[PDB]
Amino acid sequence: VPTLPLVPXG
Amino acid sequence: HHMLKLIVETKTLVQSLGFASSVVEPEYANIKLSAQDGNLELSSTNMDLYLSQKIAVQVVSEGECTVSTKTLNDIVRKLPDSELTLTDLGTTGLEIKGKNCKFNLFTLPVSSFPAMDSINPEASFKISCTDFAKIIESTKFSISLDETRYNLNGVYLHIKDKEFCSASTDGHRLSISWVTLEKQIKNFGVILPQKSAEEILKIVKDPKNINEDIEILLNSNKIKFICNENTIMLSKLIDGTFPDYSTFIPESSSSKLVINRKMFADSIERIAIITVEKFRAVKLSLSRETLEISAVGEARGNAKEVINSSQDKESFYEYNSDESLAIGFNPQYLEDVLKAVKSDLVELYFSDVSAPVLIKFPENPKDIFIVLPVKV
Amino acid sequence: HMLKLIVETKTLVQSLGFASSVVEKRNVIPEYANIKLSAQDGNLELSSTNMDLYLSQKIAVQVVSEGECTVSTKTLNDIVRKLPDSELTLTDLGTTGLEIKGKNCKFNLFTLPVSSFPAMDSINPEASFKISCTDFAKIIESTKFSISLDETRYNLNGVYLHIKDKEFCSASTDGHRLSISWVTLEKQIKNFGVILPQKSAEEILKIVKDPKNINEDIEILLNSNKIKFICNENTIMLSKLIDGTFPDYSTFIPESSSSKLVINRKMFADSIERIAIITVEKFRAVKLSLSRETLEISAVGEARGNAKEVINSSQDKESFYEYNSDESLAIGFNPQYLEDVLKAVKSDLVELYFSDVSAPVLIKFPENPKDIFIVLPVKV
Repeated sequence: VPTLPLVPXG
Repeated sequence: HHMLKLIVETKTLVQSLGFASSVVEPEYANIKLSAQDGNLELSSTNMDLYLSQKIAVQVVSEGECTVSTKTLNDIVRKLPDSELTLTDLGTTGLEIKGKNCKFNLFTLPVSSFPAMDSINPEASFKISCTDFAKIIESTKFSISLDETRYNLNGVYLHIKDKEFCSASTDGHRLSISWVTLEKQIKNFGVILPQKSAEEILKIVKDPKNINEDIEILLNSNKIKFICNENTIMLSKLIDGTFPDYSTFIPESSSSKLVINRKMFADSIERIAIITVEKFRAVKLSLSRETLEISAVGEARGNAKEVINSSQDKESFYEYNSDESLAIGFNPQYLEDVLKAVKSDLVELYFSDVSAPVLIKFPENPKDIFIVLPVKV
Repeated sequence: HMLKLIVETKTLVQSLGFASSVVEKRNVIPEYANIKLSAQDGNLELSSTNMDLYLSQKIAVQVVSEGECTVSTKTLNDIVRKLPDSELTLTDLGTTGLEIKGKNCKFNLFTLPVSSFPAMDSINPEASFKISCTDFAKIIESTKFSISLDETRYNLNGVYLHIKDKEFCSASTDGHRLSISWVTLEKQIKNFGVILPQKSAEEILKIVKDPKNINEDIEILLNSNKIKFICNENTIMLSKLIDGTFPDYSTFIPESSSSKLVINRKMFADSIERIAIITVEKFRAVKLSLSRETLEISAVGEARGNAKEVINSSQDKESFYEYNSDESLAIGFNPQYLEDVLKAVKSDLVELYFSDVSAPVLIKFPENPKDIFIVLPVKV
């Protein structure tokens, strides 16, 4: 379940 | 002497109380009623939001009072009269009077009711209510509900060149919707809380407002909406930095699906029935000739629907790649996008099974949606 | 030897709605319920059962192969409700489960060991009789609202179905009000009196009220611990009965009165409902200030306010008010208990027979001589 490259959390 | 007394059309008061009710979401909430210069002004507020609504009434005597929002709402919705008389009777209370029925509501001191905060704005501009409703409708569903990630718990309202844009993301999907401004506005970027976005959207969508304009005034800390002159909402803004979402938009694709939007949404919803919570996935097995939408539910069963290639608008399916692609999605995230824009067809732009899908609607060039796949 | 049938989708949806409805219980999630599907002799029988109820429904289908299987009620319900086809094919394929097949879609639902699903209880009836579904629906509709919810008086947690001479009667009470409704039987039946649980009463009411049943008949078969309904031949519900005695309600019906109110039913109910808005929980009361010239319906709510509606004497049907007394009477009621009665019978007018401020009111509807309601007042 990949997430967007948000770097707090992803 | 200076006691409020007015006659109001019941249907109009009922509508206003509906909006006043939903912004303070209850027994402690008070509504301020102010009769002055031919209008009734109804104010509702809490820590985040302040709503003022003016409606035309027959002002018999000017004055102000405050009462329970919920009680006033409950009562007015049940009176059969087409017009009501509201009269502040002092120690008797606020009297709501129809032909055969009288309610007295205890009043609370107006001195206990706060005035709307002043705003000294850094940007001010006007757009149609149709355009504003569009950009919130297309972005409110992909706000983060994770109250820890506070910079994602709203919609990012920002300027890019001449475009006024709203963006939202929760880490699994991104929604972007914009409209062109005529004026040259200073670049800004602010995060509007989810609740404020929901409430202002209902206001602009009201039949009395949807064909008119909305003025937007903001600075770093607060935003003010003046909807069709007579409805003003002041909202706090979330202190945070919205991510640079531009890099999240795929710039290229290796395959493209064009499909009837309603047919696709209904099939996804049907196939998703068999899935289980925390395992919400549907598999899209794409080919030129067919799309198979399938899913599995542990200890429940499985499901498969076959969509055949078709040039008929109502059953349209076109996938112009020789290679087959099997790619999984959380069905809720596809359904959210497909519900957001009223369009005959929808376009899905793919790369590999791990790359996000870019979703566009053909006649709607200022709405863009990005949804991450899941492994299936 | 495995089930295969073709069924009109709409009729299966309807049957699954009743199968879903009947098994709902407190803190019982609808995910656990199983439904047995049995195809034989041109029909599909759908059976649902829990600790309290058994429901069997038969619907006509094209039986391709006779057989039985059991699946999740909720999953089968949720799937069939979203299929657009006018007909579906159901096929038990064995290890891959029950296949539900439409034109473009196939669902496979895992089946459960069909030997695990129990068959309906046999009943050896002590009494059996038939009445019209219309007559049965009436007596349940007029009494289900005043069943007690207090589980420490479990004998009052249902409707008392009983025989009085040639009258088949339902009574209910919660200690605050009494509702009685009956219908004449053609045959003399052996006397009985049994207590049908609230949930069973609500579910059989929905079944008899269905468009396909409401004009037909229902057979009732009972003994001291179970009751069986056969509604229009093809729907069978078996219910437990509550072990208990029901009070001798006859002594609680006022035999005399000192004033009588005749009033338009809908006008009265609407006014009570509006005035009740101002009340709070734990003092749910409206005051009726009755006189020949006017009725004032009023209420108070602590820290909220108060309310008053005035109803004027009138001989017009739509606003009818007549109170033929020289004396005034101020008497309080729980508005919900009045509204419950006023909503139970479709009538232009309603009659209320009063004594003093502490005595119960007797409520009757003028063209409905086999429905009687008693409501105790509250202090106001």
